[PDB]
Amino acid sequence: MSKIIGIDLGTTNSCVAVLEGGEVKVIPNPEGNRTTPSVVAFKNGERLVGEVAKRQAITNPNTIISIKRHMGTDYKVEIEGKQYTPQEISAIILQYLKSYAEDYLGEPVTRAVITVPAYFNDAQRQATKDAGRIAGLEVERIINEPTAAALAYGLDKEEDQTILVYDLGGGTFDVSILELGDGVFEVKATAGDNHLGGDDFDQVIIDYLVNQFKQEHGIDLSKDKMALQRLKDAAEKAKKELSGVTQTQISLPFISANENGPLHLEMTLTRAKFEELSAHLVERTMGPVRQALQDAGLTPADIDKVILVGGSTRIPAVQEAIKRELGKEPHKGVNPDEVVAIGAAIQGGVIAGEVKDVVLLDVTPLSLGIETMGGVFTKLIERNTTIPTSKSQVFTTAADNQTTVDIHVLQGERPMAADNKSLGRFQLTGIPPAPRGVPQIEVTFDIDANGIVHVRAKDLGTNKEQSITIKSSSGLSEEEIQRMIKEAEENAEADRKRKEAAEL
Ligand SMILES: Nc1ncnc2c1ncn2[C@@H]1O[C@H](COP(=O)(O)OP(=O)(O)O)[C@@H](O)[C@H]1O
Ligand SMILES: [Mg+2]
Repeated sequence: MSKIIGIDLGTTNSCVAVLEGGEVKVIPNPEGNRTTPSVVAFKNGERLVGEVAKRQAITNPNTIISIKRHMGTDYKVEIEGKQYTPQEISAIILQYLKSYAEDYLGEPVTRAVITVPAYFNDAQRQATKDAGRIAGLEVERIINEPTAAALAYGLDKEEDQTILVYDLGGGTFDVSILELGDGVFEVKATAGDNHLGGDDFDQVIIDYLVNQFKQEHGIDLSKDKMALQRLKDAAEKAKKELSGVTQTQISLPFISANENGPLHLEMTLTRAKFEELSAHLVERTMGPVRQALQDAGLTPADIDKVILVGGSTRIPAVQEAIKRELGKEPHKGVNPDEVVAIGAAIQGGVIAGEVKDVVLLDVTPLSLGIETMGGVFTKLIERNTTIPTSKSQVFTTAADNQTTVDIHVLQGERPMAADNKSLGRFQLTGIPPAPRGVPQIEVTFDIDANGIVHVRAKDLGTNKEQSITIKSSSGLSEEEIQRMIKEAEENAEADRKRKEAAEL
């Protein structure tokens, strides 16, 4: 039966993870990348999704970007006179992800756990549950992104605590305060900016570039789709490189043309210059963090953990800003581009891991024991004990100078030996003379997996032993077993038999 893939169906990107072995694995798509653009293009009647669709987003007029902003709305996109709902376009993305998860698994995947923003309403959720179904997936669970991220860090396996997840994606900014209470998360606060994301950090670069070009050649590249698409792609690639390097080259040869021929755009962009251009974007990120603290009635001190989610969280200036705002070192331990999908796959594994199957197990049908001074039944192995089993009890002599002890093995539930079934008898002889209660005879009952019991009596000081395989015709089976099992609680109370404190 199918696995439950974890799906992060994001505004800019989507990611799918699955639990295989005992580890969560992020599934690479057809071209080897772990995240695929959440965009669909209808070029020539063929539905394109992923990078191939994003590569022509500026160039192609019917290309659908961030359709997630629509979900749960009666919005309609029209391509060549045909209307599609957000559920339908979300389904296409959905179908892609499911497909490549099947390639990777080498088997059909028909179940999933889909992730959504903590603030999605019923309409919004339902729209993504419906998208899953259109795509052919049984949506086992709709969990929210902040929680999925917490799951990826295994926070639900820890002590009660307050968590702040700072989520900066390609198009939106979300901050959620989660309070873990006895392994269960609760969203205390939510705040954000649904128009603050990596795309905007992109937009600063693109603007700086076309302006230098506007003042150096009097040409506005933002008016040429082909030039713009080249700019968009290059502005994003440069932003990313600036996350691990302080200097980078934006090289756009044959970008345009004038009276004298081809024009080339070449220029080195430093981290410092990029940070300068986007400093306002980084500050717009602080308000939602404070409003969320206010709503929860908290202060940076009440937050035990800050978690980072979103690819834009990789930006050095962004990490330094929340580090300074909260006074805590952010957790980036798990890939911020995959953290949500990873938490969804853990939940999927948990759902898929539920077993309700029963296993047969042999247990002792009645209490087993030995007769003890005064006609009382002394049990060694209680009723309903799992076999194989082995129990040992040390017994002693009743009178001064015993030589011998009679081991009478019984099976039943009542206190006096006379009311139980006799299973066998043997005796240990040659016990060195000693005062009463001084010699130590260890009797051990050993039951093998087939229910046969073997009794041994061993003089611990001498090491001489005797034993027998108490043994079937072994006596009781069907009725007799239940007849005695009732009758013992029934006639209860010659448990008066504590009259047997025939004392000493
Ligand atoms: N190394 C990086 N440095 C800065 N930004 C990055 C890096 N890698 C990806 N990003 C940005 O992360 C954003 C995508 O965020 P992500 O969490 O993948 O998306 P979504 O909003 O769909 O959930 C994009 O704007 C991308 O350019
Ligand atoms: Mg996201």
